[PDB]
Amino acid sequence: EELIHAWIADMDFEVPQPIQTALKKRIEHPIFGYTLPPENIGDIICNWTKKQYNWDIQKEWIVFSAGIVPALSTSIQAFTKENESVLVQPPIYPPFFEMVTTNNRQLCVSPLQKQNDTYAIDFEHLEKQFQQGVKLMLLCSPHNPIGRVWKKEELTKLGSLCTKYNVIVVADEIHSDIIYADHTHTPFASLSEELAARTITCMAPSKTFNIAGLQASIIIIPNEKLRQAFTSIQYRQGFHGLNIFAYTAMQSAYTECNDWLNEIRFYIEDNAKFACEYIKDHIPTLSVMKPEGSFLLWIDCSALNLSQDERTKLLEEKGKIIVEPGEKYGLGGEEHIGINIGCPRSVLEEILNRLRHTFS
Amino acid sequence: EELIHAWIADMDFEVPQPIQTALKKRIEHPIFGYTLPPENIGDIICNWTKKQYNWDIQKEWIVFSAGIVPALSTSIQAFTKENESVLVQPPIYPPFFEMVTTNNRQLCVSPLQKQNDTYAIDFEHLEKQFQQGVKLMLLCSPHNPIGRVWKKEELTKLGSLCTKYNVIVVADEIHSDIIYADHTHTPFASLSEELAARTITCMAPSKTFNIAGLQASIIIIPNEKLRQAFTSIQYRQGFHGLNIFAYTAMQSAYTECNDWLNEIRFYIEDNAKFACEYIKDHIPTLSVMKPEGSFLLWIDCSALNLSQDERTKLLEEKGKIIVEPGEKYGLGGEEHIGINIGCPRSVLEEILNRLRHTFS
Repeated sequence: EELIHAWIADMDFEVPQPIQTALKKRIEHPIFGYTLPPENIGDIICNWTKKQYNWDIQKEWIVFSAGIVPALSTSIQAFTKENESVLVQPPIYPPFFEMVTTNNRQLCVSPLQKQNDTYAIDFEHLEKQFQQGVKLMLLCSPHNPIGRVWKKEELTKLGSLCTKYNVIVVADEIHSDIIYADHTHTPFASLSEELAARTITCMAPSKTFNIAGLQASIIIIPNEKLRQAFTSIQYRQGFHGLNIFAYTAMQSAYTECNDWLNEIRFYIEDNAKFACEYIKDHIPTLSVMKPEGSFLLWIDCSALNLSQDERTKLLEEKGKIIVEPGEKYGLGGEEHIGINIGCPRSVLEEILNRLRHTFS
Repeated sequence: EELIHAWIADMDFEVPQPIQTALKKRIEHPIFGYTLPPENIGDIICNWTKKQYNWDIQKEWIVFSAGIVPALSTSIQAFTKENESVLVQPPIYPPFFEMVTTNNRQLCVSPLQKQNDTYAIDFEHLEKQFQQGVKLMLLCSPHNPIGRVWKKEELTKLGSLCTKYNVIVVADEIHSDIIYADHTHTPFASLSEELAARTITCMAPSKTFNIAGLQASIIIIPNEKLRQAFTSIQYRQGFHGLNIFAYTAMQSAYTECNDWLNEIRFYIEDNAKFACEYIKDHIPTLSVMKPEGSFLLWIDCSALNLSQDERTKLLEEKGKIIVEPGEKYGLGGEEHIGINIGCPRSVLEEILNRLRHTFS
C-alpha cells in the first residue's frame, strides 16, 4: 500500500554525533561572515589520507570545492578545450555524461565488460579510444553504480595507458571511505609520481557521513601547473571557498568519527550480503553482482525482457516502490535498477520484499 | 595600542538572534543530505521584495546562487561571448573588474563624475561607450564604495540608454536593505516591463545580516530566456543549489529580523553622520561625501598629497591602523581610503581618533 523510495543518493543513517556537536558548537559563536579554512584543516586532511590509504600528500596540493560534480566541470574547463574528447566508462553516474556534453566537449565511452560475477575494464577497447585522441578521462573509483573497488593491478594497467597516450585523469573517489572487508581503496594518484602528475583527485565526506547538504569537497592536485589551471577556473567563476559549516563538518568528520565509520562499514557490508543472498534465493528472475564498496546495489533485470516504462510501472503499481532506473547510466545500464542498501536492515528487508512481489 | 583592521567587509555587529535560533533548530534534525529549497522560500522572498521595495515579482523569476560575484560571472558567461565588451563605472568594488577580465571579456569603463558634492553618472560619456558596442553592464545599486543610492530619475535615464543600445544589465543590489532615512532603493528591474526584460537582479542577506559565510544569494530574472541562459551556465558548472543552512538563514532573515534590521539601519546611519561630522571638524586634510546607504565610508585623502605606499605606512606606523585602500577600485579611487562604520560607536570613535592622529 505505502509507497517506498528505495533509491536516494543519501545514506539513510543519522549523521555522526560528533559532527552535529561540532555544528552546534560553531553556532554558539555568532559571527557567520567570510571565513578562511581553519588553521588545522590542511593537517587534518593530510592525516586522513595517510591513515586511510597510506597516501602522503602535501598541504599545498589541497583545493576545496562545493561538490564533486562542480569539480568535474572545473577540470573539464581547465584541461580540455571545446570539441575535445572526454572519456568515461559506462554504466556510470549520470552527471559524468552531463558535465561533458553541457560544456560542448565530445563524449567518448569505453564500456566496462561484465564478466561472470564482476565488472572489468576493457583495456583493449580503452586503448583504441585513447588512440583516437582522448584528452581527459573521468575515472570513478570506487565505481558508481556497479560498486567496483579497483585493485592495484587494474589501476596500474589503466595508468600505463594514461601515461602512454598522455591522458589527464580526473579520479572521482567520493566513495573511497566505504570499502568492504576484503578490499582496499587505492587512490589513482598514489601509484607513482608519474601518475600523481596527471591526476586530479576528488574526495569528500558527503556520502561517507551523510552531509551532502553541507557542500564540502576536497580536490587534491599534486601537479602545480594543473592545480593553478584548476583554481584559475574557480576564480573566474567567482568561487570564494566553502561555507562556514562545510569546514566545521569536515574538521569533525575526519577526526572524531572513526568508530562510527567502522560500524557503518560493517553494517552496510552485511546489508549487501543479506540482499545478494535474498535475491539469489527468492527472486531468480533477477541477478546481482556483489558490490565491493559504497551502499548502492546494482541489479540486472534483463531476464524479464521489460522496457524501462513497463518495469517502472510494475514496480510502483505491483511493488509500490520507486527505484533508480539504470538506462540513464549509459551502456550496460539498460534493464538494470539501483537500490540504496545504506538503510536499516528492517527497511532493506521490506524493499527486497517489494522486489520479490514485483518480479514474481 | 594594538593594530586595528577597519577594512573588513563584514559588519561588526552580531548576527540576529532569530537566525542563530533557526540554525540550532535545523541542527536538531541531524539529517544533512541533499535538500531542495524549503517549500515556502519562494513566497518569503516575494513578500520581502514587495514589503521592502513595493516590487512585485513572480516565484518563477527566482534563481539561487552561492554568492553575488559568482552571479556576475555566470551573467558574463551567459550573456556575452569572449572579447565582447562589459561596462562598469569606477570607482567600483574590485571583483567587478576581475570577473570581466578573467573571463576574457573586454572591460569598458565610464567613470562616475563628482559634481555638486556628490557622485553622478556621466551620461554623455556612458552613451559614447555604449556606441562602441557594449553588450552587458554591471550596475552596482546601491553603489560600493561611494554609497550612492541611485534616484529613480537617474535609473530611468540609465534604463533608456540600455534600451536604446540593447544593453543587458546585471544589477548588483546586495546593499539594497541598508538605506538611510531620506533615501529609497529602487530596484532597476522594477522601473518598467521593458527594463525587467533585460535585467538580472542580484540580492542577498549576506551583508545585511552578517551571514556572508553561509553563501546565500537570490537572483531575480523576469525574462524567461535570460533566466534559462543563466541557469544553463550554472548547470554546466555543476551547481546543485545552496547548502542547507543557506536556506535556513534566509528563511529567518526575511521573516523574523525586521526589528533588528530597523535598529541596525538607524545605528549605521547615525554612525555615518557622526563620522562625517568628526572628519569635517577634526581632520581638515580629509574630506568625505556622505553615504546614502550601506556601511562603508569613502574618504578622499587628496589634500595629503601622498603616494599610496606612504599613506599606508603612515597609517600603520603612526596610526596603528589598516584601512581599505581606494586605488584598487579603479579610476576615481586613487588617494581614497575606505573604513567600515558598521561597528559599535566606541570602535568607530577609536578608528577616527587614529585617522586624526595619523594625518595631524
